[PDB]
Amino acid sequence: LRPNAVVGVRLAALADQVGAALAEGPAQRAVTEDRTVTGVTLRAQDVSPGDLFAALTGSTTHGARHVGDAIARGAVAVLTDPAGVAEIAGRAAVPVLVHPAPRGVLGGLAATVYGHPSERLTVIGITGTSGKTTTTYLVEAGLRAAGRVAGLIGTIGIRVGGADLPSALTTPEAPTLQAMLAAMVERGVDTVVMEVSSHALALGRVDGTRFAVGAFTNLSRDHLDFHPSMADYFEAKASLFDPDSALRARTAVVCIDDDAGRAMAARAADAITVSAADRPAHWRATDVAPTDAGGQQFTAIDPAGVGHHIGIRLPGRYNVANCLVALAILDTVGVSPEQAVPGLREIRVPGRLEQIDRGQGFLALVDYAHKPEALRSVLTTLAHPDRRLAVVFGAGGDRDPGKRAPMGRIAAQLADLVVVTDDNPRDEDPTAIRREILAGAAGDAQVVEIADRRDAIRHAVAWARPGDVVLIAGKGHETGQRGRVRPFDDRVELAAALEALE
Ligand SMILES: CC(=O)N[C@H]1[C@@H](OP(=O)(O)OP(=O)(O)OC[C@H]2O[C@@H](n3ccc(=O)[nH]c3=O)[C@H](O)[C@@H]2O)O[C@H](CO)[C@@H](O)[C@@H]1O[C@H](C)C(=O)N[C@@H](C)C(=O)N[C@H](CCC(=O)O)C(=O)O
Ligand SMILES: Nc1ncnc2c1ncn2[C@@H]1O[C@H](COP(=O)(O)OP(=O)(O)O)[C@@H](O)[C@H]1O
Ligand SMILES: [Mg+2]
Ligand SMILES: [Mg+2]
Repeated sequence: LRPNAVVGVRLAALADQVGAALAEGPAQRAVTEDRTVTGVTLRAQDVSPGDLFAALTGSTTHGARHVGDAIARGAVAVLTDPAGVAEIAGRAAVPVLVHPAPRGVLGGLAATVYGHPSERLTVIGITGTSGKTTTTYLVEAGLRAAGRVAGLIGTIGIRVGGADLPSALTTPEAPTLQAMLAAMVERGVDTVVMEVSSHALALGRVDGTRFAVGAFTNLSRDHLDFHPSMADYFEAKASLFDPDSALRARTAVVCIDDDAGRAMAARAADAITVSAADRPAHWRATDVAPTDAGGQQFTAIDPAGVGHHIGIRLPGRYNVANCLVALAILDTVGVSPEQAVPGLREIRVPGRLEQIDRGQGFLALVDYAHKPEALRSVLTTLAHPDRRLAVVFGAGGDRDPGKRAPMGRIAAQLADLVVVTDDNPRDEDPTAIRREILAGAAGDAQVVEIADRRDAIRHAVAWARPGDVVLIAGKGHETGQRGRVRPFDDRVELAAALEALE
C-alpha cells in the first residue's frame, strides 16, 4: 500500500534540502513555507491530495504535460526540471520547484516525506544478471522459517508478510518504493528482501534506501538496449557494493563463480564471498547430489569451516550458488543455516525451474529463461549424457527482434528436441517470429514448429521417455498469450498434459 499515517514535511524544507528553486519567483517562497507534503508520486494519475507531483522527462513523454491532471487530483506542488517549466509555461495553481536532475534526488525526497522507512527496516538488496528472483525467495523462506516477518519486492510481485500484491516493475520508482517501505513499517515488517535491477540503480529508483546487505549473484550480457555498454551495466550494479558509493550496503555478499563476480568482490573490498564452483570463498558448497523429486542436496561450508547438510527443491548447479548467497545473506542478518534449512528444503520459487510432477516418469520443468544468455545456462545445467532434453519456447512480438535467431541456435545445440511456439506474438504475424528462431536451428537436435502453445507442451510431454527432461521456457511465472490477451499458464498447461498421459 501507501502508508496510512504520514506526518508531512513543510514544502520549504523539501525545497531547501534538494536545493530546488521556485518557477514563479523567489518570493513565492512565503506560501511554500506553508504547504505540507504528505506523499510523492511521479505518475499524475496516482496523486493523492497533499502529494508532491514529480514531473520528470522520459523516453516517451514529459510528466510536465500532466500537471493539470495532478493538480486536479489535489497535488500541492510540482517538482520538475527546466525542460519541465517550459512545458508548464505560465499558470499552475500550485508551487513549482525546479531542479536539474530531479529523478536523481526524488529518492531522498520520497524517503524524507515517508519518514525514512529503511532506517527502521533491515533491507536486503539483491542484484545481478540472473538469480535475483530465486535468491530473494530463498532468503524470504529462510527468514520465515526462522520466524521473522518479511516483505519481498521483485519480478513476481510484492509480499507484505502474507499479503501478495503484484508489481509493475522489478524495482519500483523511488516514491513507490519508499511508500511501500513505509507501509511495511506500519504493518510490523522487520526485514525486507528486494530484487535490485540495474535499471533501478541507473534511474536512481533506490535512492533514499539504506541497505543492511547487498548481494551480487552474477553478470552476463543483458539489458544492452538500455545500458549503452556492458561497462555501464556493471557500473550500475557496482554502485551497491563500492565502499565509497552512496548506495553501499552495510554488508556485501558476492558470488565468485562468474568472472564479473570476482570483479565485484574486489570492488566491495570486504565482500563475503561465495562459491559453488570449487573456488575459494567464505561460503563453499560440495557433495552436490541430484535427489528423487528433482531436488539437490549438498554441504554448505560456512566462513568458519563448518559443514551444513542443505537440501534445495530446485535443479541446476547455479541454484546451489543462489542458495549459498541466500545462506550467507541469512547468516549476516543473524539467521543460522540450522534455522533456515527447513524453509529452504521446501521452497519452490514460481516460474524458476519449477518442476511439475503430477504423475511420474521424467522431469517436467517451467522456466522463465527468455534471453539467449538465460537459455544457454539453463539448458547446460540440465544436460546430462544418457538423458534426453526437450525444450519448448517462443519469442515475444514487438520485443527485441535480434534475440530470436540466436536462441534457436543455442537451443539446437543443447537440446535433443526443440519445439518452437508462440510467446506473446503481439501485433506481429507469429510465423515470422517462429521462422526466425528456426533460422537459428539451421546433428544432435531435432526441431519442430508447433504454433499453438498448449499443443507444443503436449507434443513434448508425449515425446519424453522415463528419465528425460522437458523444459517449458520463456514464460516462467508470466501468464496470458498476447496476440486480445488470451489466458495461458505454463504450469497449468504442463500439469494438464501430464495428466493426459494416462
Ligand atoms: C526504461 C525505463 O526505465 N522506463 C520507465 C520510465 O519511463 P520513462 O520516464 O519514459 O516514462 P515516460 O512515459 O516517457 O514519462 C516520464 C514520466 O512521465 C509520467 N507520466 C506519463 C504519462 C502519464 O499519463 N502520467 C505521468 O505522470 C510518468 O510518471 C513517467 O514516469 O518511467 C516509468 C515510471 O517512472 C516507467 O513506466 C518506465 O518503465 C517501463 C514500464 C519499463 O518497461 N521498464 C522496464 C524496461 C524496467 O524498468 N525493467 C526492470 C527489470 C529487468 C529484469 O527484471 O531483468 C525493472 O526494474 O522493471
Ligand atoms: N545463479 C544463476 N545463474 C544462471 N542462471 C540462473 C541463476 N539463478 C537462476 N537462473 C535462471 O535464470 C532465469 C532467471 O533467474 P531468476 O531466479 O528469475 O533471477 P533474476 O530476477 O535475476 O532474473 C531463470 O530461468 C533461472 O532458472
Ligand atoms: Mg535483468
Ligand atoms: Mg527477477
